[PDB]
Amino acid sequence: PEMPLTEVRKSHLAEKKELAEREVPKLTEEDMEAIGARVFEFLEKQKRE
Amino acid sequence: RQWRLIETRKIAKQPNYQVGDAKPLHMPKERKKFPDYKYGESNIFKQSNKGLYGGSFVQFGNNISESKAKTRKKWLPNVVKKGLWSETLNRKISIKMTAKVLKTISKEGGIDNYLTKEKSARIKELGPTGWKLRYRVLKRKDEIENPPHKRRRLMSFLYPLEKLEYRSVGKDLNYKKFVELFADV
Amino acid sequence: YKQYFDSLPLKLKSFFQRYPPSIKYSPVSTSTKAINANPFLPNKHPVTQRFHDPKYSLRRMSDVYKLALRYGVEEFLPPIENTKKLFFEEKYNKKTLMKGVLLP
RNA sequence: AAUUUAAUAUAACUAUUAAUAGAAGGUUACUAAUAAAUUAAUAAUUAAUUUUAAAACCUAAAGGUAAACCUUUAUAUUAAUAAUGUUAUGAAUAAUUAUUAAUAAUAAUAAACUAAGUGAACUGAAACAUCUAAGUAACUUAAGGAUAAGAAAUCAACAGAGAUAUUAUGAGUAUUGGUGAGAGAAAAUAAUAAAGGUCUAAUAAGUAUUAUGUGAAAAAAAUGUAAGAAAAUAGGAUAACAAAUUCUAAGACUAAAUACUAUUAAUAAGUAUAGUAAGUACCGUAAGGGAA
RNA sequence: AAGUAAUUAAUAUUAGUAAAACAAUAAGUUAUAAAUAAAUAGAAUAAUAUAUAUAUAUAAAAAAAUAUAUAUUU
RNA sequence: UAAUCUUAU
Ligand SMILES: [Mg+2]
Ligand SMILES: [Mg+2]
Ligand SMILES: [Mg+2]
Ligand SMILES: [Mg+2]
Ligand SMILES: [Mg+2]
Ligand SMILES: [Mg+2]
Ligand SMILES: [Mg+2]
Ligand SMILES: [Mg+2]
Ligand SMILES: [Mg+2]
Ligand SMILES: [Mg+2]
Ligand SMILES: [Mg+2]
Ligand SMILES: [Mg+2]
Ligand SMILES: [Mg+2]
Ligand SMILES: [Mg+2]
Ligand SMILES: [Mg+2]
Repeated sequence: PEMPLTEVRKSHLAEKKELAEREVPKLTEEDMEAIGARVFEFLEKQKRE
Repeated sequence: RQWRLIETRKIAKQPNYQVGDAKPLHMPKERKKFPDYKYGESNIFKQSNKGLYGGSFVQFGNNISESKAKTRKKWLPNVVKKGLWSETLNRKISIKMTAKVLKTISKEGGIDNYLTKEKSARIKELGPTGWKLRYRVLKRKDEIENPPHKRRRLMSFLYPLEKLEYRSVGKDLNYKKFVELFADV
Repeated sequence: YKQYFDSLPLKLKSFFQRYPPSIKYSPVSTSTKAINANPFLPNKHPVTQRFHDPKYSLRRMSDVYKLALRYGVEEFLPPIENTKKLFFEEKYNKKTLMKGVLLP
């Protein structure tokens, strides 16, 4: 038989559930494009110098 | 500190048994009462399986003289028999403890508290006995918190009728069997 | 641009995926529950009031920063001000010489 | 058409490399059998995949026992019916047979490799006592196909690096030793290696640290007894202190290169006394030894 | 039925290359400079030691020791 | 003496 969860463990679980419920940070296409452009600019600058 | 002599221990990984699968050759008679303790049961200082030793195993080392003539000695922990009060169980529980463990118990403010601390270190330095004690306490706490309603009679009412129905078809039916049938329902 | 982004080293890419640059993460230590909580800083958990260790441990953070420096993607990473680490030319310039060097 | 040469077998072991995978003995008998399906290519078929029958007794752990035997009674109850004969007053009480439903059972399981516990001595030092041999042999326990380790309270040195693990150089260098016998790193650079990072923790206290007793020949991290902190404004790291630097313990997961066994393939300036029998004959009360 | 193998060190002979060798991924080992316990020192100011370098000593020499120099570096 | 410990039921 599985051992029951103590109070602290339950509270931690609840917190984790709350965290999950919130909207997750996800890397957008736009952000990637912005990064990629900056990288390209950096490469161009390196080539120049 | 570390818990090397505890967390080194490995136990045979039991395969998860499906309801429709074939039996193992040796199935036990009486069922498992307690949960499985992650770190098994100590296979060295078996003295400590019976008590709350706080992960304090026997050392072996060297007696060394003025001549530096080395001779093997052992260093036992300061074990002590001690009947300490459980608030949850409403009884005092007598066990072997290290003096260190007794000190920790005193610091934490009770024996139940000591048992139920959620840290992994505590779990490691509970014994198998300590783990069983913890389970007993925790289960009791859960019961206190949450009584069943916050069904048996209905079952008892239906049982004789069910038996009669069975008899009318042709077969006899016993209580225990009825209980087994209508556990999940 | 997308292809260039993809061509970035693995660790850096992973970091960008799981802590993206749209969120302006805090310079200072914050609540662990916060959305803008910096993964490089030790954030305090609001209930227990204990400082959690940084989500990116210090070595990993340093590696990520070096990768960003290499590919010119520093400002998209969250700030490393209040983590005590400086890096390369900035470190060289900003540091005070030891008491032993200046005053033997 | 035959002969020869080289290679290949159900039919040798050994070493290496590569690839793949993690596996029944005995006893004597009322001898311990099998049946099928689908798919492939051209009815029987061979091959692949799947299902299915039987299978005594012994091999610690149903209960015994002087292994291959004995005793338990699943060709059992318990109940419900049906058929039969007897007792006492259509109904009742016991027995036998035949259906139906309900109730439990079968440890022969590797060895090597791994981890943990305990831990010699011969021996070396041309003696011997610290030291060595050696955390070796051995015994004991526990796990997995591998285990262990592993994403820095790590190294380094004001410049920097960035899991693990194995090897080469570094280097027999630093280091250490009755400064004898002798023991001996790390950084760094190369390979091998896999996607190698990633949260699962409400961020860790009788814990760090201290005293003391022990503790891998150098290099600690451990540990019995007892005192015992701090919040990132902090904490760990070096005799010590001041500066600086670096990392975040007391919560976790992890392929891969590796070890061992077996199989298959290939290569043998290997073996015919390292070439298949036999762990037999025989020796011993026994552990055990062991032929031709 | 008895001087064998592995990991190393020092000599010698030959062969390759040679002020370089081995290795070529870098890294390393040996050589190319002698000293000194060690240190920030190190070989003709106008030539053979009568000069120079180092260690002792010193203002700098001398003094002991070893090393370095007389078209082409060994 | 509800520190400890020994015995009997
Ligand atoms: Mg048996
Ligand atoms: Mg001797
Ligand atoms: Mg003698
Ligand atoms: Mg030793
Ligand atoms: Mg051992
Ligand atoms: Mg593992
Ligand atoms: Mg080495
Ligand atoms: Mg942590
Ligand atoms: Mg912390
Ligand atoms: Mg100590
Ligand atoms: Mg040694
Ligand atoms: Mg951590
Ligand atoms: Mg693990
Ligand atoms: Mg005889
Ligand atoms: Mg002088």
